[PDB]
Amino acid sequence: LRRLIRTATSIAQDGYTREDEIDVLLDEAERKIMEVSQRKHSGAFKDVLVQTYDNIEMLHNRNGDITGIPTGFTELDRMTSGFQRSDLIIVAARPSVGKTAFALNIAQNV
Amino acid sequence: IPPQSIEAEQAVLGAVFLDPTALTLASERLIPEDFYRAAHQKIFHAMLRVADKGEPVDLVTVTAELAALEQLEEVGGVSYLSELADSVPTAANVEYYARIVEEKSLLRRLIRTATSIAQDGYTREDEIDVLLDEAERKIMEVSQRKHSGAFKNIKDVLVQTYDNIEMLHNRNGDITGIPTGFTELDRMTSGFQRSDLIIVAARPSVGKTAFALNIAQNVATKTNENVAIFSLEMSAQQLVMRMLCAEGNINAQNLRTGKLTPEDWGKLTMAMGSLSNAGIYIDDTPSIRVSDIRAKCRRLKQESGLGMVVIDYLQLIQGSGRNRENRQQEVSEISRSLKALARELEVPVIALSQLSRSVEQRQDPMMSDLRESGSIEQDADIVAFLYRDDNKDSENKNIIEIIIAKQRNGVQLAFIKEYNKFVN
Amino acid sequence: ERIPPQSIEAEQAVLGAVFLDPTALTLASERLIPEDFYRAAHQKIFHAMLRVADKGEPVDLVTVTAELAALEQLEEVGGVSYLSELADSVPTAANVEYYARIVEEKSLLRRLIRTATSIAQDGYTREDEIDVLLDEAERKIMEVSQRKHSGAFKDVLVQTYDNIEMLHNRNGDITGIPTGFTELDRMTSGFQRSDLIIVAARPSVGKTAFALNIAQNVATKTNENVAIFSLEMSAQQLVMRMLCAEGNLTPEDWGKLTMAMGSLSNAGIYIDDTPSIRVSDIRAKCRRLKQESGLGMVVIDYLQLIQGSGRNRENRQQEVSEISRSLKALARELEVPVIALSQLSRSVEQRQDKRDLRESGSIEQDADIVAFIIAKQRGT
Amino acid sequence: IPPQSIEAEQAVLGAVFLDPTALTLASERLIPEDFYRAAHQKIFHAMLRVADKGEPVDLVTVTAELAALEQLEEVGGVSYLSELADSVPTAANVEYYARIVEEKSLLRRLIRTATSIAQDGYTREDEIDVLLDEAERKIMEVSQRKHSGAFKNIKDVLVQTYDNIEMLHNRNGDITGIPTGFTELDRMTSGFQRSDLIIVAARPSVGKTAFALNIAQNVATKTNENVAIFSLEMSAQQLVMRMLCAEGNINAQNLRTGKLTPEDWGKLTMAMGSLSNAGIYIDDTPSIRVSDIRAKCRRLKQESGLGMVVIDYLQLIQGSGRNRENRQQEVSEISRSLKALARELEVPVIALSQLSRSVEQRQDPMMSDLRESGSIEQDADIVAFLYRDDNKDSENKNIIEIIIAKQRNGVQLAFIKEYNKFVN
Amino acid sequence: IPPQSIEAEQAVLGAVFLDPTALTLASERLIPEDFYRAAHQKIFHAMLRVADKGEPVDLVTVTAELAALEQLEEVGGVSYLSELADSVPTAANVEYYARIVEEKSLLRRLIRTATSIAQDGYTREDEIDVLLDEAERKIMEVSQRKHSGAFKNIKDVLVQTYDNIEMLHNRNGDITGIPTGFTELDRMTSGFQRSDLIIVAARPSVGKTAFALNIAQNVATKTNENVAIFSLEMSAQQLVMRMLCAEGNINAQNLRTGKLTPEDWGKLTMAMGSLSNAGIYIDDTPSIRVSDIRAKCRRLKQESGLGMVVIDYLQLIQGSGRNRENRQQEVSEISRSLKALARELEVPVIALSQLSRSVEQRQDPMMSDLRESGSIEQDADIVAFLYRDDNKDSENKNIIEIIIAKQRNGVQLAFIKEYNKFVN
DNA sequence: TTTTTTTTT
DNA sequence: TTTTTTTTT
Repeated sequence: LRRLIRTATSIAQDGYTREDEIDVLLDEAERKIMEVSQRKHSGAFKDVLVQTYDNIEMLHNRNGDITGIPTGFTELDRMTSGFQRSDLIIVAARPSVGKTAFALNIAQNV
Repeated sequence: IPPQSIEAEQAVLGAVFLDPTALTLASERLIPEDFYRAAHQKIFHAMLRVADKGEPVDLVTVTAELAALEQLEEVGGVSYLSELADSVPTAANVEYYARIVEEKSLLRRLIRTATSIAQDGYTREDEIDVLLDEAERKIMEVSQRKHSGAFKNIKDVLVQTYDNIEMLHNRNGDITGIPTGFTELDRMTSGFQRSDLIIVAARPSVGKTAFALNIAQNVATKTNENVAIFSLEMSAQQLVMRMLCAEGNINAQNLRTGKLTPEDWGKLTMAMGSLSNAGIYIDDTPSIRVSDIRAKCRRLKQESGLGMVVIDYLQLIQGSGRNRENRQQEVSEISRSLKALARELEVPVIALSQLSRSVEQRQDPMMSDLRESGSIEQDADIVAFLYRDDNKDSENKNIIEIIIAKQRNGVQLAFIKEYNKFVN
Repeated sequence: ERIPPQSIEAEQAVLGAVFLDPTALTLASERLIPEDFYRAAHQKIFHAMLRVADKGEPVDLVTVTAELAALEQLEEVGGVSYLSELADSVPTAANVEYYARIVEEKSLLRRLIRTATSIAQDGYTREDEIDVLLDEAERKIMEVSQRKHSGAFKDVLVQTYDNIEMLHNRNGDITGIPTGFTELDRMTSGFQRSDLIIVAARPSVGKTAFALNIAQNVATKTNENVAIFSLEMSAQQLVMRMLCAEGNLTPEDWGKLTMAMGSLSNAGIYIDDTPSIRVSDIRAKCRRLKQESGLGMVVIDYLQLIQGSGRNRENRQQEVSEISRSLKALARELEVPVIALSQLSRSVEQRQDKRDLRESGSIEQDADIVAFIIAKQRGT
Repeated sequence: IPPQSIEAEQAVLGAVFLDPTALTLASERLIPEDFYRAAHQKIFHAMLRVADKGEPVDLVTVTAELAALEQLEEVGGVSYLSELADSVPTAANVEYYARIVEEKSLLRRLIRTATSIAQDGYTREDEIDVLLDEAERKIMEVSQRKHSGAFKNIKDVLVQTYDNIEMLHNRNGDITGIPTGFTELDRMTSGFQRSDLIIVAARPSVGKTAFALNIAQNVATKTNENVAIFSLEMSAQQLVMRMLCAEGNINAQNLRTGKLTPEDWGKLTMAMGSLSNAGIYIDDTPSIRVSDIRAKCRRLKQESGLGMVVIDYLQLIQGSGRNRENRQQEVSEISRSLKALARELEVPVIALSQLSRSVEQRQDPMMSDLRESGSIEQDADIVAFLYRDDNKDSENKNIIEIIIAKQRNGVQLAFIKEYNKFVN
Repeated sequence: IPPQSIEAEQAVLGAVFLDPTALTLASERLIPEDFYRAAHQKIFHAMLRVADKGEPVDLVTVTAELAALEQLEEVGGVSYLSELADSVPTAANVEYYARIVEEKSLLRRLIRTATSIAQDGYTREDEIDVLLDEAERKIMEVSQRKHSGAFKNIKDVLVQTYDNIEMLHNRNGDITGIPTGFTELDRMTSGFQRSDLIIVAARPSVGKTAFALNIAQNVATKTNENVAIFSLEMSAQQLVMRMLCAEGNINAQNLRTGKLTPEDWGKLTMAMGSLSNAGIYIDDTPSIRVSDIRAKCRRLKQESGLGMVVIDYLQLIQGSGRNRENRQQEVSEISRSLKALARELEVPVIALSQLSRSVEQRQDPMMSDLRESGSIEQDADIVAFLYRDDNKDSENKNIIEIIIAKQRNGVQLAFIKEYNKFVN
């Protein structure tokens, strides 16, 4: 609570003292409050074997149920059955293989 | 005192009475509650209100809206609206004014929202998880306010893209600017037009020095405009040796060597003839200031007749501004005066943004490359890049490609290593 | 309100100007830097001015009044009232270049008097750095004055025609300095006066051999007097080397040796062998010499050793340059040819072991004749 | 108060009354207007005036010149000239005094000329180009004042050069110093003479340690003078192992190994015999101070009989002076006491300036090399350098060359790797 | 005021009345004259005196000794001895107290002896060599006072060494702790006993992750205790993929690939079966604090049933303590709570101290290796190291060796690369 | 240093 | 800064 009020007050006295860093401040103002609160996991909704069973099914039948995002390339369409929602995807590579080619690709067929 | 800017604020309203287009832009960035002075609140409120009703934006109508509300004697009468119309520097920048208004408005919130957190920090000392949660929510809320969301939809890009390709093919015409003896570019350029800050960029191997010279050059032979060449790196006669080899088709090596024939003496004796009647004005000063480039360009126009200005790579120009590693800014200050200079002498200030360090080291072009060099891209009405790669079979040459990456309202040349020239 | 040089009124104009037409700024900015302005309010305002510039925002009564108030100096820069004042002040904006020009002048004069006064207060405060001070006292006044070209006397095609003749006939008219080697005698027709010569090479090819060479054939066969400054050896090793090459122990040596000595004895050469040297003494002595005996040449044995600047913060480029330039300068002052010797090593060894004109910053600084091998002249 | 130095100034005049040669030198550096005190002005003026007229420089004559002018009671009478004659430390340094006078005189001008610039800075505010120009001229004028111009004409060098070669060939004679069993050098040295700070320098490979030892050594066997050896790097017996191998012609390797024969035992048993009657005085102390080198050299002379002093490389001597990287100066302080020591014990302090770092790293000698080491060259009455290069055919040896680069009033040795010795 | 520590001092005496064993230790470090308060002097004097006479150490006896001397009413009577008995924190640390007493005692001397030097510095100003000598002697004398000399004689080491080897061979028995399905270790461990801070360490190649898992694993299958796994580096299911391959004998590659057969589907479908009834509790949180490891271990024991805790390499645990490069200490603070945790949940906190940087870089184990990691060795009741080296002939495996370097009251496994498991 | 970092081809 | 180095997955 003390350090909570301390940070909040930082922004305060700040807002006035930096009338020319609006983009900045806002971004670090978020930063500051965030840095006082984090510890463990959260989410939105109120055993791993299961998850590893649900996983195996997906590996077996090569099926699915209620969803859809066609990579436009069955290769990938097969190894995902759709680029799931809320997922962070990454494609790394060295220059000239078409990192951007690919990027446009997907979004293109999508 | 809360962030605020009457001076900016009142400048906004006034912008609207100076031209309705103002309001459109304004409404994009702010909302009545963003202005600090109450008066300005109602007056904006009023304004956008009437603009909605179809009623065009102007003094009278709002006076109306305002009166209608029982708000005139409140916001200081038309007398102030009069003032308002006076308070702006120039509508054309109405955006900025508004922005500035927006900011001072936003910071208010970063502060108010924060201050409220502290008060609650002390009060509800009976459920802190909750406290922290909303302290996160609230803050984020402050950031998502700047009326952002300027996504350039694909439909708008395509039309633009297809309109760019149609002009591409419709570009069959008669030059109306300084003719560039290079039909390909010429067909694109439509003539190096006057008042245009012309920038052409590339990598080492001096491939650029040759191309500018050859322009200014073919420009001095055919057009009757006078040309100026600022080769800081290259000297007076050093330069002329390069065009003499070019106009006469001499193997300059044969020449530097002095290994000249009797027919070569001719070509040699011949190239000169060409320029004798030419109009080429050089300056190889070590490194000059933009302040001087101006005095000499300007003075010539008034003396003989200015037409072109080819400065051999801008990077090497000395910036009067403040020193010790702010080149991003340094260039920003000078490259910006050049654009200001393409304007005064009503001529094309062709410049060659070239390089050594970063381009050569990238062994194994486009906009992001010169953008590193900073805001030259904005001032430039035309940006062009030179791209060439490096058979054992003779009939020795090398096809260079011209990739112009920009042009306000808008190629290929074979190169010659023996005479350092350029051919169509 | 106080009194040294200052044209407050002009300054007010320039500021005012920008306000009246943004363009004013960008023109002023071609001639003035915040520091230029006499006092604080202005100083910073022009700054704000200059500041909103860079951002990419259009400079005008708002962005300045905003930026200024943004960098909290507004109420004491004069506040909005004084601001608007300078503003309503200027009536137009196309003379500004004038007032600006004056402002600058004031700037010069002030900084002129400021530097002069530096030396002053200095003379008293450093009674034990006489050599030093003098050298940096020059430095200081020089640093306040330079901009564009000058000379002594009150089209390039021509110069390129005069050049071609020299390349053609291989002739000449009224002048003379025999390299003693037609090869060179042919590629110059004489080591022209006021020219800075350079001969770069790697260790053991005879950079010094050559040096003595020229000066040798120059003082022996010509009435010209050559002075040589050697920094890595004694007046003996040199002269020994000289009559050593002039003579080409047994009796044939005694006779050939005496012949050389008599011939070089009558020769007029002048040497100096001091540890490290300052370009300024070189000229110091050479000016007097040229007035006492008169002479037409000067050979330097590798300048990298001419630590003569003073502060010592520079690479192989700055102190080497200040010298190079000071050299040329020297040559022009004396109206004679200055030939120096320099060294390369790592580059050439790099290539020659495994199996150039860039590796010599001095020549890049300011010489109009470099030689390996020639590479600059105002072929092989 | 303007730079000035009465104390120095009056020291100058006095130098002249202490010896006319003084005036000559003086006139080289100053001019009457250089002195600060008016009195000294006239008195110098007077002096050089009479020296011109042929009249030798002295008290009486000037008193005359002075009186003649109506200037005596002015410059304080002879009484002061008396004083004057008293005011100097020692004429022999009259140069310095004068210099110091010159400087204080020159700075005056750097200040006066400058001050005048500032006054004009404010006055003529009506043509500044001109102002700047003369501000450049003026200043430069200040520098070109130190009566420089000491060009050693080629005629003077040659005569010197030929006189050096004649003494070279006339050097056939009888030693008058400590005989060095090395006929070549000996013919040059004419005998390591007493009161001489003797320095011999070179590169690594310890090629030096052997040569000094072998000297002190051949010096201890034949001459009857006593010798001292300061091998800081090398230990007591370590050193003796090196000369024992040398005087007996033993393959020390054969010895360190203990791989000695019955005839070898002899040579071995023999070398010792030689030195038994010899007079060698070592000291291998880790690193001593010049203060100690003195107490032990000096004490021996008074006890037994001092003659030579071979200190194994000076660099490794500890300097009592001030620390942390001023070796240029450090050596300057100690190397200078050694020269002071060649004087007290009336003996030759032979030292070996050697090296490791800079000499070895310069893989692929002369004065500039040790000059880096600093002012040893000035104190040394004799400096010598050892130079040796590095056929598969036997009769195994290597000819080393001795290049003596200096000597107040003034070779080749074959080397032996098997016994680490030296032969004529 | 002289260094002293009544608070410590009186804590010492009291330690003795709280248990005679105290005196023994005490006499090891101090001597009556070491205590500062006179009272404590006599009281200690008295004490050790009676302990000598055979008379056991206790309140009465000393009261006696003391009275006998005519010293009671002096040192404040038994009343204070009463107090004395009260003044200690806990005898078990009596050493420290004494030490602290010793120090404050020693510094006294560094100061007294020094101060006396200064007084003499001024007095005998008539023979300084002598002065310096004893100034050296004296000081050294101060250092040689700490009753040092704790040489572990070879006889004591050997007996220990032979007693260690006898228990080695007598270790044929019935487990009384958590059975580890690894007969070799098991024969050594005698069962991973509860309340034991268990540490196993090694180099990269993840060779460790497999071994802990396989333990916790074989522990979850057979024993009926519940197991916890803290693989910070490895994720929830990532871990389970590793044991599923292990319990079913599946070529996980075959599996990650999805290249599974119908019999493989079995093994696959089979491994799971095993764990279904198993009791494995993971947590792959990025990096947690010791404060959390506690809340979750502790909470489970109370909920279901805690038995083991395998945290996948401690180094990666976040230390709440003070930051920026004091890991030596950081680990010292957390590794120490783990030992405190092996105690609370009456279970074995097996940890794997592993590495990347220093171990891998040492290409070309024992205690000194983890000691660099600092004081884990002290807290650990058991430390074990894994050592494996890296024929082309099949029947493909690799024998790993287990080198347990420590155990309060106290192997070899073949490894399987195809399933990442371990076999007896 | 009583709301503030006044040079060096 | 009237015996003293209060943040930054």
